[PDB]
Amino acid sequence: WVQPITAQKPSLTLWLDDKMFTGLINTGADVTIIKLEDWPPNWPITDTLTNLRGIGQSNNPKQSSKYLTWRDKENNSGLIKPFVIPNLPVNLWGRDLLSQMKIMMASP
Amino acid sequence: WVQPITAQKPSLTLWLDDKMFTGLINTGADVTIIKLEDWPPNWPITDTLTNLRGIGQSNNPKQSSKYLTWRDKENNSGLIKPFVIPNLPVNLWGRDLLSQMKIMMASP
Amino acid sequence: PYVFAMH
Repeated sequence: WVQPITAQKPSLTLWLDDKMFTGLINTGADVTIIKLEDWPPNWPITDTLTNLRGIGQSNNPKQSSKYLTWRDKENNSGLIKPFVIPNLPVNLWGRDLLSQMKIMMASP
Repeated sequence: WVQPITAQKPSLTLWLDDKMFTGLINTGADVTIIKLEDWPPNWPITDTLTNLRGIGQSNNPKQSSKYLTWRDKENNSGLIKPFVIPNLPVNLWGRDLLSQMKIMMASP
Repeated sequence: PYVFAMH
């Protein structure tokens, strides 16, 4: 597939284990973040030592206890262990995921 | 040009007006942000009433008073008005700039 | 505007 970068949010819809998620393509972070409001309550999460550096403020996220199988619409797949944080407006697909999908950025 | 998305920071070096800057390609950012530490002291900045939102929130950040001419190594060019913020680890190229460079995201 | 470089 091909998607231009415009002023609109670059979005991607995929499955993590058995549930469909939509998120924002975020090349700025090497990690993936799922909003707590979208996280299935029966999926275990754990405390981490990672600090996500924000806009003049650092948040300490939970992280998925298990690796999750991601799968896209073309049936490519792999594994990621996303972080889980409240009060985020959208899920954020980071470069850990984007690199497994072998996404390129190209210009004419 | 083509740049794969990997675990390493996807980087871009450009001129803004007459100065060279390196920054992180961040499809997750709506706007471009230059580090205060890198901002030439004679370039005017102005107050804004906007709010930058992500992991936390930065209220009324400063912004370049003037539009800046961006230019890449192939002499493509355009205009951008970045925000200027202290305590940022890297300059951030946002979609306001990336959309002017006609960048696509693609998978094999 | 929204700004997602956390790590």
